Amino acid sequence: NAMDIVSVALQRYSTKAFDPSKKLTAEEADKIKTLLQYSPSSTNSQPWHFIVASTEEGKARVAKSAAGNYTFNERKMLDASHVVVFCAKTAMDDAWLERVVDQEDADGRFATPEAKAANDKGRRFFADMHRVSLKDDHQWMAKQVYLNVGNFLLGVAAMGLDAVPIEGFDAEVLDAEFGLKEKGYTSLVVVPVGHHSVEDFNAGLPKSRLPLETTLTEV
Amino acid sequence: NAMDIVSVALQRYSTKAFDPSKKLTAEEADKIKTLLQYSPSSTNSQPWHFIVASTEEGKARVAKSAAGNYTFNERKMLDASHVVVFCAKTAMDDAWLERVVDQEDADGRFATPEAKAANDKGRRFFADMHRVSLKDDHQWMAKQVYLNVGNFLLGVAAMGLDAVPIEGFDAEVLDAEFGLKEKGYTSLVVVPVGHHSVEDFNAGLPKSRLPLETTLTEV
Amino acid sequence: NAMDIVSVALQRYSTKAFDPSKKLTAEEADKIKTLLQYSPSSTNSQPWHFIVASTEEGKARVAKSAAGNYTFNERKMLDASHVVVFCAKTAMDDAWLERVVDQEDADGRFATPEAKAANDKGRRFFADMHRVSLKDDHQWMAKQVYLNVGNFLLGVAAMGLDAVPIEGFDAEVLDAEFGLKEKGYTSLVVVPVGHHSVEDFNAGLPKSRLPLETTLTEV
Amino acid sequence: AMDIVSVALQRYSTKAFDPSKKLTAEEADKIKTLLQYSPSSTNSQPWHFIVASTEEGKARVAKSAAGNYTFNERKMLDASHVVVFCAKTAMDDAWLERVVDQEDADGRFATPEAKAANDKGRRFFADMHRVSLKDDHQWMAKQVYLNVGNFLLGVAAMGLDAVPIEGFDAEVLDAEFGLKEKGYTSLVVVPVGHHSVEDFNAGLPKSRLPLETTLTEV
Amino acid sequence: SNAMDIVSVALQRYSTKAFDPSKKLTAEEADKIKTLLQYSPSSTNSQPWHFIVASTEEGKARVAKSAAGNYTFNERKMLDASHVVVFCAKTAMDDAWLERVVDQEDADGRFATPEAKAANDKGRRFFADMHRVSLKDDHQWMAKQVYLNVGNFLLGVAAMGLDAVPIEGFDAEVLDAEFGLKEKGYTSLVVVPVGHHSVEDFNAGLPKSRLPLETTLTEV
Amino acid sequence: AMDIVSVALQRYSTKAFDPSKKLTAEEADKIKTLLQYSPSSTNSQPWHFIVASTEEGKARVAKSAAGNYTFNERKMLDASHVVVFCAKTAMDDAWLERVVDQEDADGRFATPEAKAANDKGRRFFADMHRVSLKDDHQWMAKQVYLNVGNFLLGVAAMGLDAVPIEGFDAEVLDAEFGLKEKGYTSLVVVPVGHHSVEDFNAGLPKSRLPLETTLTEV
Amino acid sequence: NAMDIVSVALQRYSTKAFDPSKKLTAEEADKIKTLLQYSPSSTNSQPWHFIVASTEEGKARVAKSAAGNYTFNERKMLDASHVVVFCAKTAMDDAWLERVVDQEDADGRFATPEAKAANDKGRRFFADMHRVSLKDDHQWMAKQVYLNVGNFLLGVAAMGLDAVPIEGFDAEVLDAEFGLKEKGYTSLVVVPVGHHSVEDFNAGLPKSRLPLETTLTEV
Amino acid sequence: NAMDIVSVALQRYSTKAFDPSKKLTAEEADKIKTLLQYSPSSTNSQPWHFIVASTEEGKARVAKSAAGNYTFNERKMLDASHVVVFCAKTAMDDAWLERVVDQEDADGRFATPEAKAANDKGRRFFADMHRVSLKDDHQWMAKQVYLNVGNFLLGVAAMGLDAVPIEGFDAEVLDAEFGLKEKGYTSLVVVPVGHHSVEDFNAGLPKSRLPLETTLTEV
Ligand SMILES: [Cl-]
Ligand SMILES: [Cl-]
Ligand SMILES: [Cl-]
Ligand SMILES: [Cl-]
Ligand SMILES: [Cl-]
Ligand SMILES: [Cl-]
Ligand SMILES: [Cl-]
Ligand SMILES: [Cl-]
Ligand SMILES: [Cl-]
Ligand SMILES: [Cl-]
Ligand SMILES: [Cl-]
Ligand SMILES: [Cl-]
Ligand code: NA
Ligand code: NA
Ligand code: NA
Ligand code: NA
Repeated sequence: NAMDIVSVALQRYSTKAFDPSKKLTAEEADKIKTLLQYSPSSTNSQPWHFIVASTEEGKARVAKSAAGNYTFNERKMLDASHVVVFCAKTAMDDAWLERVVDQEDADGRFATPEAKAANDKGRRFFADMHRVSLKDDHQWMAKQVYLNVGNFLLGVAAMGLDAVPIEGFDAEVLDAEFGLKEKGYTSLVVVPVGHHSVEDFNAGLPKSRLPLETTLTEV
Repeated sequence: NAMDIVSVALQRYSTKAFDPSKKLTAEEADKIKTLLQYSPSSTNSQPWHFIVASTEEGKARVAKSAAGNYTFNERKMLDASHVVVFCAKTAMDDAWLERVVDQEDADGRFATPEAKAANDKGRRFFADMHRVSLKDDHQWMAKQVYLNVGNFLLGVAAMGLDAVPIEGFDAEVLDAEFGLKEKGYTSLVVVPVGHHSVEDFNAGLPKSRLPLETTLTEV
Repeated sequence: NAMDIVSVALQRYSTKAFDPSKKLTAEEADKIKTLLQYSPSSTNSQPWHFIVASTEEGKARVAKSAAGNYTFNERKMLDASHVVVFCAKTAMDDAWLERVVDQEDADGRFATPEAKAANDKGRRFFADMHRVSLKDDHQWMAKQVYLNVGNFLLGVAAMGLDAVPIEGFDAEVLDAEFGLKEKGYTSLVVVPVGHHSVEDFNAGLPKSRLPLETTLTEV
Repeated sequence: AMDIVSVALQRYSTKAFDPSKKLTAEEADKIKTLLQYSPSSTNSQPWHFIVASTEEGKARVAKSAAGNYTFNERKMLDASHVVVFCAKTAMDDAWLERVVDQEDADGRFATPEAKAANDKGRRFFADMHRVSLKDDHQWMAKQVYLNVGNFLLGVAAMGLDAVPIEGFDAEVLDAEFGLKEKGYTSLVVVPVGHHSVEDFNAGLPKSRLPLETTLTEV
Repeated sequence: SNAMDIVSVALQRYSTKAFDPSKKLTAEEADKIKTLLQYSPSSTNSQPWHFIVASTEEGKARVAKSAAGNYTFNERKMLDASHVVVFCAKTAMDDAWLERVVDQEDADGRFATPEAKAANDKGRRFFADMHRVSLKDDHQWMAKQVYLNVGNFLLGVAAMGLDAVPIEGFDAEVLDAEFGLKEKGYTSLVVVPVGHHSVEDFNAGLPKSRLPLETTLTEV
Repeated sequence: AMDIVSVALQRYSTKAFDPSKKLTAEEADKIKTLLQYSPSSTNSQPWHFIVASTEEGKARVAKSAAGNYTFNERKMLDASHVVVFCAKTAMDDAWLERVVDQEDADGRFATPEAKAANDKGRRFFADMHRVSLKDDHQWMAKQVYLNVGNFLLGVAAMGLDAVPIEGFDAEVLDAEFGLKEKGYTSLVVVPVGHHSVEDFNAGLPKSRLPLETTLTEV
Repeated sequence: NAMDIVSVALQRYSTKAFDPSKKLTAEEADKIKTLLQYSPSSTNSQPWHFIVASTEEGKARVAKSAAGNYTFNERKMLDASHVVVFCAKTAMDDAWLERVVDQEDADGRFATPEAKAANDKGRRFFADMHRVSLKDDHQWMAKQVYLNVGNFLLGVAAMGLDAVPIEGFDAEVLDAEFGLKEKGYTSLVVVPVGHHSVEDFNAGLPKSRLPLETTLTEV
Repeated sequence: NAMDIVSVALQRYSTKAFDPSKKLTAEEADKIKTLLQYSPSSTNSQPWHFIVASTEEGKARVAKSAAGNYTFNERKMLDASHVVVFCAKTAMDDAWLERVVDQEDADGRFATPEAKAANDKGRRFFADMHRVSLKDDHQWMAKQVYLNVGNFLLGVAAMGLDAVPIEGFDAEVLDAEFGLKEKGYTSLVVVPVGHHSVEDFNAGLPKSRLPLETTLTEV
């Protein structure tokens, strides 16, 4: 019980081994989903999908993505209580842009149709800038997914849970395993969540970061 | 909020109108820098730099990146107490990889020479996959920065501060203003941090997100 | 008249006599009520009441206020088509403050209860400042009434109507005749509206104003 | 023929101004014309205006946006032109003589008696206020608000955005422009220009109490 | 200038129900109202009275404390008026006060001889003893003199263009305590806020009402 | 010229009246108006007045000046008009009704409810005296003195001379006019007229205790 | 009560207000009449008459003389116990001279016929000087009356009574009211006699007389 | 207080012969001066002067006025102890009117300048009425002198002294001998005072006065 978020930031770490017997409570499982849902994103475009594998059969399917050049990650994926796959939309399409603004409307953010149209115009200006002008909407959406991941990592830490972000996995394999390409998504980061085991000596190591003198300019 | 982080996630929003007379305390200024510094990143590569503008002359320089299409963002850059520019490295050089491992060593993460070397090899395994195999290191590093942004936005919300993530600025202009190109960095996101004014009306709107039924698959 | 309003400002004048046979159309009569209603006021507190006299009997009641020392204004009050009495609330009571914000809420200006509450709070702060700290709530509310008068005079001119503000009337008499003080109001300005009589030469006298060299400072 | 009612139904208080949108030279001349040609009791014109259009000028006015009112600073800096409305602090004889002489020079009086009669007629009213009621200061401040009401509807009709600000420190503002010594005090600040795409209020319906409450027809 | 039209003033004054706290008395009006309190006549010129004039915010607040309890409806009138007057009567007609009054009349030069002064004293003491010894009446007798003063005061301040209201609805015990009156030998009787009515006072515009002379007056 | 403090400082108790100087018909009406329009608690008006102006009249009043108050006879006889101030002996319901009904007839009540409330308001105070304190007799008496005070100042302001007399036999006066049965009792006699050149109190200076003693300022 | 006539002279004064309830005793009433009777006068000529009013009806008749300028003297005459009017004869007639000497003869003052006739002649010596030579008997008699008044004022003062000599009355009115002209008299001074009222102003004032250095010469 | 003054009135008589060996004591001589001084007079105007002869030379000067036709009075004037000449003013001058009121003021009879001024007005009224309206101010003043005489004769009788009022002298001679005319006085009555001689048989004669039936009307 605190408001001490910096203590959380200084105490969390990348979990290198989970205790396969320590599970998220029902409520914690609810919270982590809420964290995924409520992350911010450019223009609130929410260009993403999440898979939460919580069953042995589920994590097993996710785990298959580690099979080739990534076997050293398999254990982490199988031992954690919950395993989240962060996926990005493969394209930013009119239908999604409409869905977003229509949801904002249903949530009651526009007092007039003029306000709604101004919101929609603003969003579409940005999105067109990426798909049409810059042709970088793929990496634009991926960046939003990573923003979500940063949010999530701190969020689960604050809940007392352990996690580790994994980029080492065959995305082509994982995508196919869940039919993501057909559905319009591509997997980007996998985050197993649970509690560390006693074999995780990373839990007892000092945190390390480059000094502000290097990474920070005050102006 | 090292506990009830979900309430924080439900209560935060993008501020548009900052009160320019409500500064961060010296304690808070230090904490935000700590959040920047302690963000996770793939292999703890920390491929980033931050500019924190807190003086009027400093904020005005950042604000120049908001000319043209982004004039509406200028006020938030000017009136917020502190303005953070998130920058990514332009290329993952060997020297940066050496610097990260040497720092992990100074901080006491490796009880022996071989533990260090193992860590180094393991980091370069990933670095080379991006630098050599995929040729996507620029994007790879920019995603680390967004993870940082995500971590930051939640952190500052937990500290009771108001913020907004701004993509609406001219990165070219900003880079030139701070000589980032020659320094090896490029700006990606600007985040004004401070306290909202009584006129920041986004504070009176409910949050809107897509339902889980759409964005979440449980297995 | 939307657009060439300056010409309108330079055509209008303070009518000295009205043609008693020229009446506002039913449409014009609505317009003028809209003008009264939709005037701005500090915090939209709308601290006012209007009597619009349009019948022989109604006008004669208002004209009583012109019966002693102000008989030079009696004819304007009797011959004009519609005579409007502008009245200030005699106190900014809690009920009114509540009435105002409930109306804004009904009109859809508040997305959340937090928004309604913040608007209520802010308005109450200002009201209390005038009643309690400054003890100038009467002058404050009378000023909003005069703001309304200004808006009104220009407004009816743009409609092609003649009008004149009258301060030469007995407000004690006029109040008593309508029971204004017991209702929590008091009369401030009377404004006859209609069309000027052929005898009113002033309709084509040159406008006279102090030069800007005297009254305006540009910086 | 207007359509002035639509102007009244479409206008609102702009809270955020686009700092890059300026009045045209012609628009800027017209707002001064509006200020100047506003009505006032006996045409006493008991006022002074400051119009700030430079960044130095608006910054000076903006000092008054301090303490509880810092939230108003940004309006005053971003808007194209910021108008400060000021009332005279006392109705002096010299001003009453100035007005009537200006009317005379403008040819409002066919004869010397017309001038004299106008002068006495104004003094009848002036004296009610400064001798009998001793409220001349409040009386003049009211004329200034009349002007403000005139102005707000004027600029809306020109297609310009605005907002009337009472949340500023009049003492600071008066001192910054040395108004007390000059015989004036500031009352309302009206930033004028074009609203930002992010102006919240432009996205909100207007709200007024219904006529059933505020209007009595007889 | 014009003759004093006092009846005109009687016909215009009224009991003010709402005061404007922005409209203060002038400093000359302040001194004059105190002269009115002083120069009121009284039986035998016995001046059995004390006056509290509250002009400050702290001052009016102390007085307004008397309006708590069953008289909260009088509190606002006591806070909003420029000046508030508390009329108090003496608790006893003591020899000391009799002596004080007769000596003041001497110092003011009303007596040409000791024989004039002594007769004046004897006359006053007769009346006083009749009330305090014989009739057992003195408190009421003195209270009447204070009410006479109030009547003089109400008409007076009206003539000066001021608004006032006589208030009997207040807690005398409390008011006395607040000012340690019992000890000083006085008790509070009437409170009179003085100043100017606000536009909230609709009573200022109401016709005056009085029973017709045909009921209250016998000519003979 | 209306300066009422000047009146206060100039008025005094007249001991000797000029029997040849009468009030004008208009002054007689005016003093009646003063009696009538005096203020009183809740406007309860708990009083009756006898105005003796004939030789026969004043003499009937003068009878109350006997025994110890023989020196007051001449004042009552020599004055133009002699006012006897009387209080009700009891505040009865019928009088309370009469007052409120009169206020109603005079148009002081916008609604039947306003009238009812005025009634309750008065009875709130009446009952505090009638039922609780049991001091209504004295309460009304005090209203009469208020009237006396108002009257003394008024007639002085009219330029008339007067004196408040308590030195008379009230029982005798009451019996002479049948007051007890009518429901009243006499409290104060005030002769009104003009002083004779042998009214020497007119040559004495006024004397009051100093404010230093009688006034607390806060 | 021992005789101290100078005390009486120093204590007496003109009473202005009489107590109407204080009467002379029957004995005092005889005594004041004895005073009037036994006053000296030149040659014992006694050229006088006295009205003594003791009834309300009586004094009212005398008080009529106090009108116009002298109405202020009415209350004295009405309030006093006894009011005395001193009247002088209007001519010295032979019948009166005869009456006086016959009275002296009846009272036993003359031892011989010569004595009586000598006294008669001697009185006429003086009487004729006045009514024949100087032609001033009117004044001469009126002087005797004033002599009587001086005797009287001091006498009643010695009796413990208060009084005042009134010249302020209309003699013509008083004369007519009593049919004095026809009777051969005229009124000169009125002296109310009785007891002062507690409100007699003059009773509390010091006597004032000019100093002897001014009024007296010693040789 | 209640002294037996009537007895004095009934015992006094007009001395016909004085005992030249009997003198007033110094105290008696002070007293009679007081009697002269303290006499009342109309408006206290005190229109008089007194010469008191008590020496052989002084009495002889007064006695010159008895030469010629009045030698029958010579012995009284020479044999008495003190001889008082009563003189009236020849004119009531503003100067005297002023002296009187100023003396009343010095004696402290006036509480305020208002009182003094009224008294001075009242007196001047009366004075003017005599000197101007009636033209009888000589007689008016002479009457006051007689009043004084009457008061004196009873006064001195009460002191146990003998006296006699004398009119039979030559006032022209008496005036001349004391330069009275230039001083503004004229002599009116001479009153020798002392003790009668054994030879004055008149001391024991019955007193004679007309009956009240003739001289007094009671109403
Ligand atoms: Cl679950
Ligand atoms: Cl944010
Ligand atoms: Cl105009
Ligand atoms: Cl000018
Ligand atoms: Cl000027
Ligand atoms: Cl609105
Ligand atoms: Cl609004
Ligand atoms: Cl409506
Ligand atoms: Cl009395
Ligand atoms: Cl005869
Ligand atoms: Cl007289
Ligand atoms: Cl004789
Ligand atoms: Na500029
Ligand atoms: Na719009
Ligand atoms: Na009547
Ligand atoms: Na006769």
